[PDB]
Amino acid sequence: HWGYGKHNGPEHWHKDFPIAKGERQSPVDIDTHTAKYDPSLKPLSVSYDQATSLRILNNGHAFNVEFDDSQDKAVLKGGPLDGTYRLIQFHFHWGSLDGQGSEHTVDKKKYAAELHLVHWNTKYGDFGKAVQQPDGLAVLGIFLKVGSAKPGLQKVVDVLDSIKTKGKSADFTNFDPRGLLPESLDYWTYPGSLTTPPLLECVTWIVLKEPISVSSEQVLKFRKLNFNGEGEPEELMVDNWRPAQPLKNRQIKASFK
Ligand SMILES: [Zn+2]
Repeated sequence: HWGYGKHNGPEHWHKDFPIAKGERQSPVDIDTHTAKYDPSLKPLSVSYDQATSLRILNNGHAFNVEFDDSQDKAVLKGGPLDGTYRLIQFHFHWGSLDGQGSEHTVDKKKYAAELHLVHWNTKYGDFGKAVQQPDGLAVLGIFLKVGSAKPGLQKVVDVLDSIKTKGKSADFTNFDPRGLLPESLDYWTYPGSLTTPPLLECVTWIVLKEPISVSSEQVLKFRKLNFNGEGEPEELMVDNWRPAQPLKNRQIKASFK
């Protein structure tokens, strides 16, 4: 029964998930001045040409676009990563207003939303095993600002009416996640966690410097989703973001000067 309400939101999670107060929690504020350029970081390799999207699901906290991860079809390699990480799903976090919604912040700036492309390390065989390992996941985080529309997002926006409430799913084949990537793959990276319960400390975060732009109409459609099930009282799915957590004994590295 965790969520984003007054009574069950991020400040309460630690009671069921004590790792909430752990040493490598996410998100964090990215202080651009203090991040260190690491000239030995490699370019990211994003290989999404063979991606197979399957379905979109409202899970009561966000919506997930799920992929076939039973073969190396859509993978992330390079950068800070050793080995091959398969895309399993992406989802967003967003606000009730354009001035909030992201999980990571940049010099304390909040974006309207944040996209998370979630990948797991193939050496661990499946996602459930990967989340038990300190190098199990790689999450590509991309900020959204409101401005021009993102054409490559529109297919997602259009299906949202069919998954308004918790537990609803819809077929979602042939969606190309390359259409959600900014021009530049410059990034920050640090070791962290899932940003929802169970908050496991299994993620290498790769946060892109360059935001993508989406339109006010597109983000409005996100805000018409519901946290609740059909036939339950309507609560808009907004402000499904965890705030910045203490950096503790971590250094954020930059791939760029
Ligand atoms: Zn997320």
